[PDB]
This record gives sequence, structure tokens and C-alpha cells, in this order.
Amino acid sequence: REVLTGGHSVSAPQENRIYVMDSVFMHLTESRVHVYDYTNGKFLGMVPTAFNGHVQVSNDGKKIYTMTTYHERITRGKRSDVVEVWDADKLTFEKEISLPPKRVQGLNYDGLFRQTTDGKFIVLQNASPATSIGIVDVAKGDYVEDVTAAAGCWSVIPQPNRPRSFMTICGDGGLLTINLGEDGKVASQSRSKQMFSVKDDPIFIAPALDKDKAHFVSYYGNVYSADFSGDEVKVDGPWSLLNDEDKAKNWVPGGYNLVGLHRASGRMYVFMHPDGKEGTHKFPAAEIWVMDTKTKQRVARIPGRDALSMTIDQQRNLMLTLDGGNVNVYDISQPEPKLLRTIEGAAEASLQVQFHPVG
Amino acid sequence: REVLTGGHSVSAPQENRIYVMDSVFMHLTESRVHVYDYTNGKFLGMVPTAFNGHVQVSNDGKKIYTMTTYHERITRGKRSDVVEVWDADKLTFEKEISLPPKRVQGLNYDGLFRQTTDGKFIVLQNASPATSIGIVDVAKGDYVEDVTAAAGCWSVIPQPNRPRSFMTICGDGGLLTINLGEDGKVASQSRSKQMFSVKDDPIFIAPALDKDKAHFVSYYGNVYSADFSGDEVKVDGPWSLLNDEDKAKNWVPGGYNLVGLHRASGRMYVFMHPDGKEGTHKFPAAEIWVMDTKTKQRVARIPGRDALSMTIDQQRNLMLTLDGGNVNVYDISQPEPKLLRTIEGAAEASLQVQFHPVG
Amino acid sequence: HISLNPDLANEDEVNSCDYWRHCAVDGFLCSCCGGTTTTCPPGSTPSPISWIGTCHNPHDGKDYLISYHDCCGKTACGRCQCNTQTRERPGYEFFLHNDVNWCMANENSTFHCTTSVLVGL
Amino acid sequence: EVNSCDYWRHCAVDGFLCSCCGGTTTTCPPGSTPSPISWIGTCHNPHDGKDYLISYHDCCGKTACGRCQCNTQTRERPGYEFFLHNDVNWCMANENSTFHCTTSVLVGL
Ligand SMILES: N=CCc1c[nH]c2ccccc12
Ligand SMILES: N=CCc1c[nH]c2ccccc12
Repeated sequence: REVLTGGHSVSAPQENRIYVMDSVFMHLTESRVHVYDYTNGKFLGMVPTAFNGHVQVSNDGKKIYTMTTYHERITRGKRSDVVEVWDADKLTFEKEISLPPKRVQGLNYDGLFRQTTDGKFIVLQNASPATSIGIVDVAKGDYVEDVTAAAGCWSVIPQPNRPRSFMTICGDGGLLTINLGEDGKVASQSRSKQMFSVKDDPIFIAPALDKDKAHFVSYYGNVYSADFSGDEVKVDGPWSLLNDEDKAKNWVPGGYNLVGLHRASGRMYVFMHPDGKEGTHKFPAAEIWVMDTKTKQRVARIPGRDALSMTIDQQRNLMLTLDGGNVNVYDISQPEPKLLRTIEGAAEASLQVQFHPVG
Repeated sequence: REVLTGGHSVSAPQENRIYVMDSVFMHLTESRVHVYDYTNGKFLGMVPTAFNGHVQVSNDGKKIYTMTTYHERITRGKRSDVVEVWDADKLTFEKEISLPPKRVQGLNYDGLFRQTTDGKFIVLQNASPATSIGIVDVAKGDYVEDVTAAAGCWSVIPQPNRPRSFMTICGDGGLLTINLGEDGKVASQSRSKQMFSVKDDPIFIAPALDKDKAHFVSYYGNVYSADFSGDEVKVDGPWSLLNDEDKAKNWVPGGYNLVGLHRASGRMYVFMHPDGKEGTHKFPAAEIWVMDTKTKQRVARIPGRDALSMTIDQQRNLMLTLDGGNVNVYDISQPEPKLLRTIEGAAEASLQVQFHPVG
Repeated sequence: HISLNPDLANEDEVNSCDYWRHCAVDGFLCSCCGGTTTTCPPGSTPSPISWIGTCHNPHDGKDYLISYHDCCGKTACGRCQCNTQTRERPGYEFFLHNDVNWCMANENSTFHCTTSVLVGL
Repeated sequence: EVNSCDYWRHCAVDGFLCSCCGGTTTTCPPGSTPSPISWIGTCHNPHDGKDYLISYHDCCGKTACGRCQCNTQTRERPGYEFFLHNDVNWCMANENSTFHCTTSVLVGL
């Protein structure tokens, strides 16, 4: 009379979809990606990601990539670090790509698991605990390169204006730019001038990323810029997020994936909190500040609802916000963000949400 | 000048230890045994048991046995059903014993994973979904016998008065007894006469177990008995747990590992709730009733504290109860149990607690 | 009657443990997990076996046989957990029993979610 | 007090306090393995007004303890100052990298 079937695809169109990376820290070997419809908050499915999984969507929007660690017997036996390719509509596993056993195990910053702008290479952070950047060639389904030049550096910022270039933040306060050949090996590299003082004004690793420049906020609320319109990165800063009346309450940035850039408008979003002092750099947002990057001035401020991480959709003018368990959907088509809805229970321990690529 | 070290043993003596089997149903691939000190509520350690682990302590108190399922990639790859032997004191893995891939995956009733009285064999329930009982030779570390004679029966009730004998409950309402030879193969077997009506008065599988007999409670508050003091099993029942006032309020049993027997006194402990009807047989305890099994009268009734499972220690006259998350310690040396303490947050989703053996 | 097609019902009603046909459900309702009452969420697989029982339909007054299949091979959905027990019986009546994993014979036995399949009168 | 996140030694703990997990500040719970590597923090002792070097070794090879979760960030810095960073698993190089709990080992002033 009725029969149960599998083989089905996600009910909602890809343009409705977001990916909540649930670390499940209390049970970190059962991390997973929760797929939601941002328009109505409906749960659409999930991808299992074992121990401390990381996730991104292929730039063409056809696949989900995960990165994770298995062991033969979980808590004992042989380690396998892998990237997995999953079909975006079927949410089925397709392909496993072997990594050396040193992929980063850590909280879900965007910059630990990325891709080249052309979509041809997965670009990931290694730590053994020596750091290097790993390159995976998607068409080949193989690990093709270990960027040991990136030693003493951390995290991956892709250049949206180049097919296969990305930068990383280095312990000298500068950026290292890697340009890959078509085979995913380093073709060229360049190192910037010191952008920030590591000791005096450390930056959060999360970039507010433009087509041809990246903005970075600091522990004390300063702003640094890296311009890569040219082959050599030009660095500037700092300028202050704080006007004179902000300074009394010691407003500083806090969070994880804490900034975002709306490319068309030049608006940068930052999670902020008052009473900043040593050790408050991961505090939940009391407020979201919206800054014009051109004029270097705040244009809006709203309540932060304890958010820690965000992401921006350029095409639909949306910001997602995430306090660890709940996702807020904001309309950012105007300088002041409007709250559209809150998805409650989207995760138990998530520090990362992402849109399905559209356009 | 401090130095971090491992290789340490459980800090409290064996006789203080309890084992809370946490299924972590919300993240069932990361079930685990929480080891507690029942005297002061201190967490002493833990053993990881992957997907839906089951656990028991070796009769001699030296080892912990677990039974679990692995797959090469957790949600894909080849299945490995195993028993594992762990040191009880160091809480370290020692040995894996391969099982056929049909070990019972289910809630942690005592009778799914047991051992012979001599402690030489592990006796476990299989479901494929056809049922059989598996025998593991502990010393040889081998699965040695498949008891397909037990098809259509369920769970293992070891006979404490014989070295290598156990019973199981069958779909005919009677019991099947299996006696093992020194090699773990079935030497003999026998079937009792019908103890209960399967359709009209189904019993809970959890025995209130004496040295030479076992009592069972029914969905409708009757008591049944299997006496194995002699050559063949003698069965009796029903007698009602309920007086007239009880019946009018529709009191019935509810729970999982819901019964216990204090052997010295003949007292039986049963979780009960009022307003019983079809579908309430797993309801949280409104009360614990204490039955004298010789006189067939209730000697005490106390608050259930929503308990679902329990266990008894003979020498110290103790009963533990467990509501899924919290463990309650009761002194039962007198007909009326005294509440000694509650251990809060002992598990997220546990339906089984066990004392370390002291004999 | 409309009572027989959960696809036609209000979601809030179908996604509740009190929904008439969910009467012996142990686990997470698939209809909350990206699927429907009769479809596995994407990337999870129907169990060829299940526990069974009958449920009373308060709407048309009739009783129905339900087959309680699981969806398998992904980690626990974690949403809409039910533990109903109408006419459920212990493992010596094995196919009326819901304290076991009905994914136990699937290619991957990891339990994802469970549902209620209408067999008939 | 050592079981509190506020305890002065715990000023850069991200994880579960091993003292709540069947171990102590300086001993891994039974059947879990010390990490040979670790993030380092600098913590103020309110009892003598001095600052100390604290080493935050993880205990590894068992699943998450889940007890006494701390997320304190005194003098913690991002991955470009890697050995001051606590958003990474300091079990990363262990025979088994599964994270169980975190210790707070006093090194020196
Ligand atoms: N002391 C660091 C624990 C930790 C912090 N972030 C993590 C991510 C994965 C595994 C472990 C961790
Ligand atoms: N419908 C069956 C789900 C279930 C009920 N009990 C279980 C134990 C382990 C795994 C799954 C289950």
C-alpha cells in the first residue's frame, strides 16, 4: 500500500541551501554537516564527517567537499586523513582522496579548507605540528603538492581575481602569496611587507574578502588591508573601527568567522563587544558593526544576538549569523541589516555556516 | 616544575566502581562506558565503545568486556562486530575477538551480553534478523559456537548455580536451557513447559535472579517463576503484584532493566506506574515497589524518581536506579529503601548500570 | 480518507509522536530529517526488514497495520525523537519489538531515522 | 577549585579539564595518552602576584570526556603564532589523535 524508497535528492532548490558545520564537540567523532533551507528553516539533510570534519561546496555548486580523519578502530589503529567528494543533490559519497596524515584538526575557520577560484584545486591547511599547505587536484582525485614554503604561516585566503592563487598569514606579520601551475605545483610565490605587528596588534585570521583585496580586523579593533589587484600584494593600515564615543566602552571585535564583506557596497560586517581586554577576542557579539571600507566609517550597528560566526551572500544581499546553535538570516540590501528569521537548533556546536553557491 | 604522565590506574578501589553504559543515542557511533565511584559520585574514567556498545565486567573483576560494531569508514566500508577485552584498572584495550556480523544492535538489556558462572565463556545475543546465541571462549579469544537452537528465543539468563549453563526466553512462553561442554559447544539442552501466555500476559525479559531461580514480571503486573535448582526447570505463575487498591488505580510495571532481587531477603524490586494501559510498558517509574517473594506481598513503596533501569549489589545491600541520565544510590538492608545519593549527569542516554563484582 | 496520506497533512501534525500511525516508533521521524513518512532522507537507505504493529486511526475509526522501516547508513538524524510502544512486545516476539536496530541487516547498519509505512487494514 | 574554568592555571584552556575526567591537572585519565606537544599559556597567579608558564598538553586516544568544558583565552593568539594557539587539537601528532581532555601543567615563571 505504501513502500519506503531511497535514492532521493534534496527537496529544496540549491539557491535555498546553507551548510551548518556541526563539530559536535561533546562527541567530536560524530561531526556532521547539517543542510538547511534558509527561507523557511527546514532541515533538508546531512553529511556525516567522522572526527572533526571540515566542509565547503564546490565553486560550480555540484559537489560538497569534506575533510576528516578516520582510524581503523576510531581510538586505535591506522589513521586515514581524507578529502571526500559528495554529490550535492543526492548527499551521497562519491570519491575519497588520500591525504598525508597531517590535515589540520581544529575549529572550523573558513581558511583551513578552501579552493582555488577556478575550482580546480582544493587548498587545505596541514599541521604536524609543522605547518604547510596541501593541494588537492580535484579532476585527478589526488594530493599533488605540499607547500612547505608556508611554514610558520596559517590559513588560506584565495584570490577571487585569479584562477589558482591564494595567500596565507605569516608569523612575521606579512602575507605569502602562492600561484599554482596547471598541475597544482607552486609556479611562483611572493611575500608582502609586514602588514601588522604580531606582538602589538594581532589580527584575526578571518578575511573580509573583496574581488582584489582582503580586509582584516585586529584584537584591538584596527583594520588592515591586503590589495592583490597586482602580482605583488600591497599592505596598508591600521585604521580604527572605533570613533571617539566607542572608545569609552572599550569596544573590540570578537568571534571566529567574525567578519564579512558585501562586495558591491564595500560594507564590512564585524562582531563586536564592549569591555574588551586581554582574553576577550572570542566573546559573542553584543553588536554587529557595519563599516564602509571606502570612507572608513561605521554606517550601522545592530544587536549581535550572541553570534560568533557569519557568512555573506553577494547575489541575494544576505548575511547569516551563528551563535553556536542557532542561525540568524539577515537582509543586508540596505546599510542597516534587517533580521528575517532565526533557525533554532541548527547545530549543537557549530562555528561555521556557508551558502550554497549561486552565481 | 611539573610533568604530565599517563599509564595510571583507576584511583578508587574496585568495590567502589560502577559502570554506566551510555549509548549516547543522539550520537550513537560514540557510545561509551562511564566509570563512577558510587560512594561519592566521582567520575573515574571511561571506555569508548563505538556504535551501540554493550558492556559487562569479568566475573573475577580483572577485565571489562565490550561488544560493538565498526566499519572501515563508519557509515560505509566493511563491518566488524567484535568483543573487546580491556583491563579493568588501567582502562586500556587488550584484545579484539572477531564475531560474525550479526551481534545484537539494540538497547542495553543485561541479557544481551552475559557470561557463564565460571567466567570462561561470553554468551551473547545475535540477530540477523534470525536469532541465535554466540559463545566466545575468553581464554582462546575465539567465537566457538553458534546456538541456532535458540532461534525464536531472546536474551541470556545465566544460571548462577551451574558453571556453564544459561537459559533464554522463547516465543512459546517457555524457557530453553543450554549447557555447554568444556569447549563452549552445546553438550545438552532442555525446554521447560510453558511459563506464560505470550498473547495474554507477556513478561518483561529482565529477570529478578536468585542463585537457583528467576522471577519475571508481566505487562499486567503478574509475577512468574523459573526454578532451576533441580535437573529440569520448573515453572510457575502467575501471582499478582497488585492488591485491590492497586488494580483500581491500574498500576503496572514499566522500564527496561526494571527488576532486581535481594537474595538474602527474597525481596524483589520493581518499577511501577499508575494508569497502565497498552503502550505504557516502558514508562518511567512513578514508584519502586518492594515485594517479599515468599509471602507475595508488597513490603514497601517509594518515589521512582522517573527511574527506568536498576541493578542490585548483594554484599553491600545496595540498589542503583537510573532514569537515563542520573544514578540514584539506595540502601536496601531494610525493607524500606533509603536514598543515599544522586549522581547527576552520569550519562546522556543510559539504560544500564552495573556494579563491579566483589565475589 | 485524508487521514491515510501524510503528504497531504499539515507538517506540524505529521511530525509529532502523537500522529495516529506513529504508535510504535522508537527513533527519529524521517519526515523531520529531510525525507517524508515514506521516503528516506537523501543518502540514507531503506531497511528491507522492520518491526510491525497495528495503529488505531481516530479519524476514520479503523485499525491499520504499520511497518516500521528505518533509513540507514548515515549518522543519527537527532530530530523528532519518538518512543511510542502501542502493542510493542519483547524480543521473543521479534518483529513486534522496537528496542533493536531494524537497520541491522543493511549494507551499513548505522541508524539514521525511522518511519511508519502503511501496509493496510 | 582546580575543576573550575576560573582557576588561575586554566587561563588558556580550550577543552575538558582532565581533573574532571578521572585524571588530574598533571595526569591523564587511565588509558589516555599525553600529547608530547602542546600550546603554551602565560597565567597570573593571584596568590604571589607572579606570572607562570603553563603547558596545555592534551590527553588523547579516548573520545571526548565531555566534563568541565573550558574556553578561556588569556594571551591566546591565532595559528600564525601556533604554539600560543588553542583552536587546534594538540593531540594532532599522537599515535591516536582523538581528543579526550586537556591538562594545565606548570612549567616555570
Ligand atoms: N586543546 C584543544 C582541544 C581542541 C580545540 N579545538 C579542537 C578541534 C578538534 C579537536 C580538539 C580541539
Ligand atoms: N527503530 C529502531 C531504532 C532503534 C531502537 N533501538 C536502537 C538501538 C540501536 C540502534 C537503533 C535503535
